[PDB]
Amino acid sequence: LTFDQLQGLTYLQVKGTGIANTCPTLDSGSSNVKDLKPGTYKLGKFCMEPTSFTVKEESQFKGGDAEFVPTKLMTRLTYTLDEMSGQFKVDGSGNVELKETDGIDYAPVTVQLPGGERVPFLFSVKELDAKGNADGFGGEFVVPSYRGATFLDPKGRGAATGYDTAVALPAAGDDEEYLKENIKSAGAMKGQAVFSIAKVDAATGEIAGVFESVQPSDTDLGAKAPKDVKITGLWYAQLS
Amino acid sequence: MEALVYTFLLVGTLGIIFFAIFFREPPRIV
Amino acid sequence: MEALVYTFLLVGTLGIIFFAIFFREPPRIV
Amino acid sequence: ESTSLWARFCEWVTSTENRLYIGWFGVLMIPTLLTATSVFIIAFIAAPPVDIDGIREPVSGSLLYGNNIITGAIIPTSNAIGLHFYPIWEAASLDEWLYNGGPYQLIVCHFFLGVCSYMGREWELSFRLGMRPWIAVAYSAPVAAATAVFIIYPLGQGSFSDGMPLGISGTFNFMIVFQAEHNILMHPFHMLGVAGVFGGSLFSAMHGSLVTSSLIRETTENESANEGYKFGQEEETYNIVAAHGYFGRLIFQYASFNNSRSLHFFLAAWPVVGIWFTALGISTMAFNLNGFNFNQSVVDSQGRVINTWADIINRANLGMEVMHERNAHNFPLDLA
Amino acid sequence: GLPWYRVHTVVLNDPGRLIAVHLMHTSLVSGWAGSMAFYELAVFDPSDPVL
Amino acid sequence: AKPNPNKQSVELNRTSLYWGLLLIFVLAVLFSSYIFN
Amino acid sequence: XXXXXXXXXXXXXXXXXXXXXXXXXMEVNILGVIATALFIIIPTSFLLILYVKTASQ
Amino acid sequence: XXXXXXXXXXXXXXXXXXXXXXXXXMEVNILGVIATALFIIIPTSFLLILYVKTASQ
Amino acid sequence: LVDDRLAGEGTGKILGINDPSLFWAITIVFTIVWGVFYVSTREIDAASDRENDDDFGLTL
Amino acid sequence: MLTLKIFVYTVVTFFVSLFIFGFLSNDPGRNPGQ
Amino acid sequence: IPEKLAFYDYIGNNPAKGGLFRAGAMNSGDGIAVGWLGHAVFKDKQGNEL
Ligand code: CLA
Ligand code: CLA
Ligand code: CLA
Ligand SMILES: CCCCCCCCCCCCCCCC(=O)OC[C@H](CO[C@@H]1O[C@H](CS(=O)(=O)O)[C@@H](O)[C@H](O)[C@H]1O)OC(=O)CCCCCCCCCCCCCCC
Ligand SMILES: CCCCCCCCCCCCCCCC(=O)OC[C@H](CO[C@@H]1O[C@H](CS(=O)(=O)O)[C@@H](O)[C@H](O)[C@H]1O)OC(=O)CCCCCCCCCCCCCCC
Ligand SMILES: CCCCCCCCCCCCCCCC(=O)OC[C@H](COP(=O)(O)OC[C@@H](O)CO)OC(=O)CCCCCCCCCCCCCCC
Ligand code: OEX
Ligand SMILES: [Cl-]
Repeated sequence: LTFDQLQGLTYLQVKGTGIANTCPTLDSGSSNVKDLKPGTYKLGKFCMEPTSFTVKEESQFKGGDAEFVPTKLMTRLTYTLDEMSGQFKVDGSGNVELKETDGIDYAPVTVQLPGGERVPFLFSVKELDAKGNADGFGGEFVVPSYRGATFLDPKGRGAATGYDTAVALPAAGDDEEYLKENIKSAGAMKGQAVFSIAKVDAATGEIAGVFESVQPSDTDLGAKAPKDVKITGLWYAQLS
Repeated sequence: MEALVYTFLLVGTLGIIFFAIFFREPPRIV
Repeated sequence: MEALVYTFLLVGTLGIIFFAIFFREPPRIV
Repeated sequence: ESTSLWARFCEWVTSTENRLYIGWFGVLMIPTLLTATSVFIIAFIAAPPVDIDGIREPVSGSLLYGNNIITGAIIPTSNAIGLHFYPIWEAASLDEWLYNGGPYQLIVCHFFLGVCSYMGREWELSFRLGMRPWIAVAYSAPVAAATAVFIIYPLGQGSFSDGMPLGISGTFNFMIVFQAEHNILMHPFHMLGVAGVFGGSLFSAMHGSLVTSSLIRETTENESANEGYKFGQEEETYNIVAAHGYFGRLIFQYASFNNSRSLHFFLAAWPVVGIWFTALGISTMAFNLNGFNFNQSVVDSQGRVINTWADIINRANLGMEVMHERNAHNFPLDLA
Repeated sequence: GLPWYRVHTVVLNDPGRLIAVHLMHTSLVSGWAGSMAFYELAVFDPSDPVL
Repeated sequence: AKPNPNKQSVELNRTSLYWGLLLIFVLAVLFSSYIFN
Repeated sequence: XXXXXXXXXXXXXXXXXXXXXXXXXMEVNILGVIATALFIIIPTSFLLILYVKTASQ
Repeated sequence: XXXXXXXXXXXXXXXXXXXXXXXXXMEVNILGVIATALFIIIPTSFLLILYVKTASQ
Repeated sequence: LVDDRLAGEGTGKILGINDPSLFWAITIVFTIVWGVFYVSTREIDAASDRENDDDFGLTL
Repeated sequence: MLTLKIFVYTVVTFFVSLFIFGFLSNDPGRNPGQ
Repeated sequence: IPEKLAFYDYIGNNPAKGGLFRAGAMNSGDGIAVGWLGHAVFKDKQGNEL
């Protein structure tokens, strides 16, 4: 569905179909970003629909060839970032710099690895600042903590709110065994995303392409080491 | 090991239920 | 635990001997 | 005599010579209850944790995942699902179905059909045996209670996550949160429900003790008194007049049922009517018609509020309200 | 009466109950195989096949 | 149907009980040390 | 080699697994196994002794 | 300062006594208790069932 | 998207028929059961000992 | 999952059809009285 | 202050702090007492005792 096709559908014709979780496709247009007049455009309707989630696993077979294993999606169609806005600057020499500002720019996603391990992560392009040429322009983005500072764990312990100890254990609480779990932090991390432009419609001011993003997983408020998640998919935007 | 005990206890109770229904003393009139 | 289980097994075996001698089935002629 | 397949099948289905009566309600009861039984046992032993609140915080309810018999439960469906139908075929993978609390809906939906068919199957056997058809009516009281906590309360609240978890500790969480949000103890229908079960327990003990106290001597003291009764006896095994005489003197003559038929109707009506109202109580509280709210009802001459026992209950209700679903509320009012 | 070591000799000349008795051992052996596998799957660690 | 004609009744006299009880306890005494190991 | 001994622990986990994510629960009394076994078999045997005695007469 | 060395400073033994004057708490599989228990009760019950049935004639 | 699903949830389809094959599943099964029932009505009524005339059926 | 859905639709329709035509098979006449 | 007297002033020696199925000795619950850490007096920044 192109952007015009989607706007020709009622909400009741979309509710439940699943096409609400799809970025618009840019048909026709062109394959040369040169058709875009050089300048600073206003990024609008920027949306990134993933097409795959893979999580890096340490190889027990030695060799240290940690590879991204395939996963199974666990949280259904809630994983596309849309309504993301910002500025898009096009250079005559083909240089591209994209900067996200607002919009969804984040979505909690959980996937399950072989063996039944659920790995949650916060798929986000927050504060995405990508620079490069049309064929590939990448940059780093902020991955905030999966759980906020006021998230209470099943024992009532949190970062900005809750107990700072194991109240269930009046004596053995605050021991060295539970020091790591009692103290919780909501610090953020960073990820690397590489975008690529595949279709550009100068007349309508619409661009599209593919992306690849690598970001850490949920650290359980600092209780577990984050895994590496590689997100590949499509993206779409409207320059104006 | 507790999971073994719990499962054995539960399926053991259902085993008694099965036998009480089908392997019961039939009620015979006088 | 082992020392408790060894003692119960030993005194249990001795207890059987006592009953096998005094609480035995009496041998009766014909 | 019957030669047609359907004529022979219908005779077998309605046959009263089967060890367990099947009947036409049984062709609905048996497949639904076996389906719910199979998934319940499998899920209670080996189901993965379920994200009940829709906040991506799974709750373990299986034996193989660290629970015992008391704390094990089938977790209700995810709050993200809501009241939406979630069969296994609407999930991309069976792992996703398990994660979102799929097994709960499968059990509850097939179980509701099972108890409704079990109720009809009770009528059907009575008709086939030529007895009066109201044991099924007495069974409608527990059916209503089961329907209220598994269907109607989730319906009014807007999510299957608000149904009663299929577990022991899960049941207690259901009751405590229910008190905090609806004040069920102060509702006149749980009051009638309590009188139904306290009274029913009282009447069961009194009727059982009065009949046992009046057993006609038919055995010796080295035998069970039960041996004095032979299955199929045409005569009475206890003296009703003697039991009425005892209970007549116990309170006063006209406080006792001289009629066994009236007595047994009373034994049936009192608990059934009581459970009907407490089942309605949960159903009414499903649409947020809460129990009596007497908070700050007593104020002095100058306006100062004098606390009562109702206010102390509110203090306990306040504590449960601010702790249930700790991470689920972003806004001050618990409208959901 | 029968000595304890000759109890299962009652189905010596009962073909119907001999089949039932051999169906019971088969049920137990099959039940053990399923139970044994489930127990092993609850303990097996497939993470490190080499070492 | 008609009752099964192969019905028998198992017997265990007291002296067999003492032998059986002795074997179980003696064998347990023997193997307990190894089972604990 | 103690560096490599702790290298594997922080890396890919050790063997023998556990039911689900974690089911060790070493705090479990374990003596409850004997308590549960003795509470089952001893009364069960008592009931079976009386029934077999009764069923044979 | 920190009481982490306080429990270490308790060189004088402070613990419930072991069964031996030279201390007897060795690594034996607790499954031995259950195995011994089952091997005793299960065959004992079997014999008592048969004897009580026989003794009642 | 990353996975495939029927995506028929909450779409208000008649009898939940997302694909026409479900229609054949229900129709064929109902017709079969109706078929065996239809050729047995006379035999079932014959057991009543009355003819299914305008005065047939349980009536108080 | 459609295969599973069609199988369940076949099964559910089968038992419901038996229930419907079962009670249409002179059910009221299946009583022990006269 | 005798260490025996102080040990009585510990809520872990209160007989109304246990559980029906918290089996065993009080040593099995909170550990074996090693020594008194001394009285802890809490002071405000201004010096007032809390
Ligand atoms: C498929 C193999 C097989 C089969 C079908 C039989 C069948 C039979 N045997 Mg036999 N036997 C076998 C193998 C087999 N045996 C072997 C390998 C040996 C050598 C040890 C013997 C030695 C033997 C003797 C000495 C006698 C019999 C007797 C009998 C008859 C009565 C059994 C009885 O009631 O005692 C019932 C037994 C008990 C109630 C308790 C004993 C069970 C043992 C001690 C431990 C149980 C092990 C465990 C629970 C099951 C797993 C075993 C499996 C791993 C192999 C019966 C028809 C008796 C006979 O001939 O009757 C006249 C008899 O005297 N058998
Ligand atoms: C459709 C039936 C069926 C199927 C497909 C299976 C399949 C399986 N079973 Mg199972 N089993 C079954 C029925 C079945 N079983 C029944 C009915 C029982 C109860 C008796 C069992 C009891 C059982 C146990 C105890 C075990 C299995 C196991 C297994 C697995 C490995 C089998 C194996 O490799 O061992 C190899 C099989 C053999 C070597 C059989 C050899 C047959 C001998 C050599 C015959 C020799 C004499 C013969 C009469 C020759 C004369 C004729 C000749 C001249 C032609 C496998 C997946 C094993 C497992 O992994 O656990 C899950 C396991 O230990 N099964
Ligand atoms: C008035 C009787 C009495 C009292 C007050 C005590 C008190 C005490 N005993 Mg004790 N004991 C008694 C009788 C008694 N005993 C008898 C008759 C025996 C012989 C079996 C023992 C053998 C014994 C041993 C071996 C030990 C003690 C120990 C102890 C101390 C620990 C208490 C404890 O944890 O128990 C815990 C009680 C429970 C966990 C549950 C109580 C029972 C429940 C409420 C009844 C429920 C019914 C039943 C359990 C259902 C069974 C279900 C099935 C699955 C098991 C404590 C001061 C322990 C100790 O401290 O060592 C110094 C110790 O190891 N006792
Ligand atoms: C720790 C304990 C283990 C817990 C296990 C829990 C599950 C099983 C619980 C069983 C409890 C009931 C015991 C009493 C039953 C009784 O009296 O039966 C009544 C009949 C009457 O006898 C028969 O009676 C028949 C007719 S009637 O019954 O008399 O009407 C008659 O025809 C025939 O001649 C006569 O022999 O007794 C039997 O012959 C039944 C078979 C013997 C009992 C076997 C039970 C154990 C089965 C194995 C279970 C474990 C493994 C399972 C693997 C699939
Ligand atoms: C040694 C100390 C205890 C150690 C216990 C160790 C456990 C293992 C040994 C005991 C179990 C095996 C015995 C089996 C008995 C049997 O088959 O004969 C049955 C006996 C024979 O006497 C009956 O007596 C009859 C007379 S009358 O009919 O009762 O009048 C007569 O016909 C004939 O003698 C007989 O039939 O019947 C009885 O009257 C015996 C009583 C029941 C058995 C008691 C067992 C428990 C003993 C005490 C346990 C606690 C120990 C601690 C003490 C403080
Ligand atoms: C599921 C697992 C649980 C089931 C287990 C069932 C247990 C099976 C029964 C086995 C025990 C009963 C058999 C013996 C009871 C018994 O004697 O039965 C009596 C029998 C012969 O007696 P009768 O044939 O006259 O009577 C048998 C009875 O059924 C009738 O009373 O002897 C034997 O069967 C062989 C046993 C001889 C002796 C056996 C062991 C001897 C070793 C002694 C060790 C102690 C001293 C050691 C010093 C070094
Ligand atoms: O989901 Mn179950 O609990 Ca009926 O309130 Mn609102 O929502 Mn939730 O909170 Mn409270
Ligand atoms: Cl909660």
